Amino acid sequence: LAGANTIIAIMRLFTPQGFLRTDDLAIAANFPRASRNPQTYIPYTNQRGTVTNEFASRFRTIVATLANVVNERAVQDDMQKATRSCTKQWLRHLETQFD
Amino acid sequence: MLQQPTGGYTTLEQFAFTIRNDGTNATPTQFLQLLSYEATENELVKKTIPTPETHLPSARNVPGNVYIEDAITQALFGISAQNVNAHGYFSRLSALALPNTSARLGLDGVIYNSETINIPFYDPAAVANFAATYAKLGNASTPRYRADMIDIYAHVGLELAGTDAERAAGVMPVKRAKFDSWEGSLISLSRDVVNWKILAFLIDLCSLEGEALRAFKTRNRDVFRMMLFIMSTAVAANVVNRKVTKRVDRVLEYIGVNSMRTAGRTATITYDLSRHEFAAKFLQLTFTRWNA
Amino acid sequence: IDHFAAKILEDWRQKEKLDKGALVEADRVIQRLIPLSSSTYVQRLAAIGALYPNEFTENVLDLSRLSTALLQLSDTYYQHANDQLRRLYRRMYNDSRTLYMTQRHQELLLAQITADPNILLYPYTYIFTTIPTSMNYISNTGQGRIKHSLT
Amino acid sequence: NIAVAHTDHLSVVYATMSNFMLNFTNNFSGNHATFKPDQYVITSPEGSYKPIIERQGETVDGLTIIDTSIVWPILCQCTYPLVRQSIMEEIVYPDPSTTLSQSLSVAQVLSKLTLPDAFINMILSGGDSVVMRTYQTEADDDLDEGIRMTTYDQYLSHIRERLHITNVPDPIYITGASTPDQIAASVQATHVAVVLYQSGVINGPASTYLRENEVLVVMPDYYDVVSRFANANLQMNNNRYHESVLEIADIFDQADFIQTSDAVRQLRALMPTLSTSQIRHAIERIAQITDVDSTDYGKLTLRFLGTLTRSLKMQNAQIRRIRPDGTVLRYDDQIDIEAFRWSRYFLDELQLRRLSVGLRLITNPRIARRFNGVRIMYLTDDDPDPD
Amino acid sequence: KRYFPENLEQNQSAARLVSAVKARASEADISSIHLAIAREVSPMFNVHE
Ligand SMILES: Nc1ncnc2c1ncn2[C@@H]1O[C@H](COP(=O)(O)OP(=O)(O)OP(=O)(O)O)[C@@H](O)[C@H]1O
Ligand SMILES: [Mg+2]
Repeated sequence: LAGANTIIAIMRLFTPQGFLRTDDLAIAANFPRASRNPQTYIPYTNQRGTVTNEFASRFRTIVATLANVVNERAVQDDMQKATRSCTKQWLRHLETQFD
Repeated sequence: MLQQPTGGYTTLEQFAFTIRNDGTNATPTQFLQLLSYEATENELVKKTIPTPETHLPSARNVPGNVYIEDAITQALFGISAQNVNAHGYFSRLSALALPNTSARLGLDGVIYNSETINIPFYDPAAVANFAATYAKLGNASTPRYRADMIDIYAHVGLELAGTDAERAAGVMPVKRAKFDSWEGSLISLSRDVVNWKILAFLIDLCSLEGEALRAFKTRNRDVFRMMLFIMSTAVAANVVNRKVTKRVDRVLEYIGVNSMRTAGRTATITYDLSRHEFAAKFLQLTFTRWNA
Repeated sequence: IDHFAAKILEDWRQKEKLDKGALVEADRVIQRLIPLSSSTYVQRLAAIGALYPNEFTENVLDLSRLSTALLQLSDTYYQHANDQLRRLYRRMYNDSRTLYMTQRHQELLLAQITADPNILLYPYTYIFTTIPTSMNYISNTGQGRIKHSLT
Repeated sequence: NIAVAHTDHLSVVYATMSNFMLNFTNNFSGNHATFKPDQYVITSPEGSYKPIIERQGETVDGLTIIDTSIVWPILCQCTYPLVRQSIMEEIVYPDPSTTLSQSLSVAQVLSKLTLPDAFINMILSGGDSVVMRTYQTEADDDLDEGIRMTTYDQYLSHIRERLHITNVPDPIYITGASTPDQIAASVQATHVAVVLYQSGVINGPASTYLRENEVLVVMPDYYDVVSRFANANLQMNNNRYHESVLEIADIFDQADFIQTSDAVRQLRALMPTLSTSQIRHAIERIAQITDVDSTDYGKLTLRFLGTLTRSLKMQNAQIRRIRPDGTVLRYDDQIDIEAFRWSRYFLDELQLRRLSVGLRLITNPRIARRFNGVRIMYLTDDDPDPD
Repeated sequence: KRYFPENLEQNQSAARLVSAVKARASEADISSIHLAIAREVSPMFNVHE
């Protein structure tokens, strides 16, 4: 959109990280299936590299974005000013749990 | 006593200077051929090098036979040397400066207080010419006599990277050296250079005169350039590698620019501040002899 | 930053007078400061400072917030339409420790070193030939609307 | 009456306490108007960073709250040896050793305390990797050959921050007007061989440059990618490509940033696929094996600290200042201390020098005695030779 | 549970944040978790809310 870029940006955080999979085995077995081309989304895939994980790293860019969002959140009260920075530390925690 | 040929001591096969490369004992010239230089926007112009001080530092009363070549080569190319000006045994070279001194400089690179048996040594006249200049390394730390450690590196660049036209001009673009590389190539290079018997080079450099000198200066240009190269890597701001289709090019930025860096790094030898002052002095003297 | 800026204004005014050929009682030939260690921004000020940009003489910059304009000026020169001025500014930015100066300044430094043989002056110094620019901007800070007569 | 005791006595105490070993930060500039502490963080490309200074709400047993009211006893109910003139206390000049030793002990603990983590993270330093497609631009190209490409997301998530650490200009965008020499200059300036696609069809000489030089184009997305290139050869095709991992060590090469020696490469080759959990388990094991020596003051400080280290990532972790605005700055050659430019995997110099020799032992054929593969065959063993 | 870093829960400035998290974070129960993973693949007939 012309001027709602931050909103579209944040909405992109919701985009699925998986892949659409045709139901090959169910088709071979001639299992009942209402769709002319059966398939289901798989929320995430196998980690391909030896160490890096695409899923975790995606959640990492997500919390980076969210920390930029929280950091730009103007507040008036001092306590709100605190909870902002605490919220940022907590995100930095969540990223490690997720990884 | 080793006789000095009509050429230098460097003409003798005993004093060959050769870095290891591709599994063989390569001459410095055939290493420097591997080098290639990307130009950058910056320019080096060479200022006149100040005349080295008249002073020869006192050779303090030292009973021992100082290992001088080891001290110098480790101060210039040594991987681990530091506080090189704390001991100050470089001054000892001025024991050799005097006419008819008892002291001898052995081929071993040791300054014996008196001639001793079964230790070959350089011709005393040659060493005297050599000491009359290089004893001044002994005052590399004293505040009055310190060399500039920034501008001098311009000469280094010109003497290394500089094309003959850039050398005639006295001004070249700051360059960025690169070469096909094996792991630990600069460490290994510097250690091949620490083992060089450079007092042979410096002694021929100070003793030879006339055409016999000039014939030396062409013959050993690449050697001097290898010493300059190791110092350059020692002072280079950064030393990266590049993947280049299953090959690697080591790349140092930048030739001729002393970054004054002192924090150690795996890629190359590092100068402590003392090694910087020393190397600056060494370059002052050596470039002074090289351009006369 | 504020210090370097005030000095750049002093050096530019002085050079602006020197280039008019007037005799000057300058207390020092290059009035501007040399960073020995500074951040990016001071290096930018050092660079446009040494350039002696035409834009100062035209009063194109506003001195009400001097350093700001100076920073902005560097931003143009960093990506300047002119190749020579761009590469010159870049080169000055990458060697901030060097003191860039015009040949005409340099001869004054020589006269100074001649009159006082043991005078100290900053040793790291490049001598660039200045790049001419033909664009004579009109300008006038200070109150008064312009009453154009359009052709 | 007390000003004499502060200025002429407390001041020398402050002046010596300033030189103590562990008092490492600058404390104050004397300008309330402008002072802010320098704000270092331990950033990693593949993790979230830790500020050193943080308002983390640990109170260190109440050390962080400040009772300003403390000035009242100072001005009004305390004696000082100088204040007391006329009796004469005679000033105390405490032995250095008692603090010095303490400092050493601490410095000696926290020195080796990180070693096992540092060693493993050195090994796996080149091991992070980006998925990349390799489209083939001509007939009879093996699937490894061809133009290489990665999504902008992968570049932003791995390659970019590592460029910021490596301290190089951001790689040039290619616009299809881009001459091969410009791409050449780009890779020369930022030593990693990477350029970002921006817009427009890319000319064929440039395509030959990107193919011959293994340059990694960073496509915004994989949508009709062949339209982006001038496929005059008509061999390159949207269905014709090969997905594969590309290790960070296979693009970066920097001696103190990312271990890239062939020995450690072989070690990574022998490794099972890993996870932060497995890596942490390895580190906990190496710690379990080397039970470090500790002076009694070191055991004391260790229990004071005194537990978890597990949270922070160390994949290519560096010390780098943040801006107060929150952005992580590049290493400034004229500000940040030189030691911060490359954490040397947080290993000591001698440890590196030895480490190289160890790589020489590891890569040696004689110790390479795990054998792979076998041959079932039904021969008689007439003349038994193992070889 | 692992919702907060040490020692953010103890911290008095974090109180509003911590109460926020605690108001969201449900106790784990195998049946409910399994139901979520299974709902992902099971057909829906009555529309979810
Ligand atoms: N005026 C300038 N002079 C020299 N280099 C510059 C200049 N502006 C930017 N750079 C280079 O770009 C980097 C800064 O990027 P960028 O310009 O996006 O942000 P900035 O520092 O705020 O500058 P600007 O205000 O021009 O945006 C610096 O590392 C510097 O090398
Ligand atoms: Mg003044």
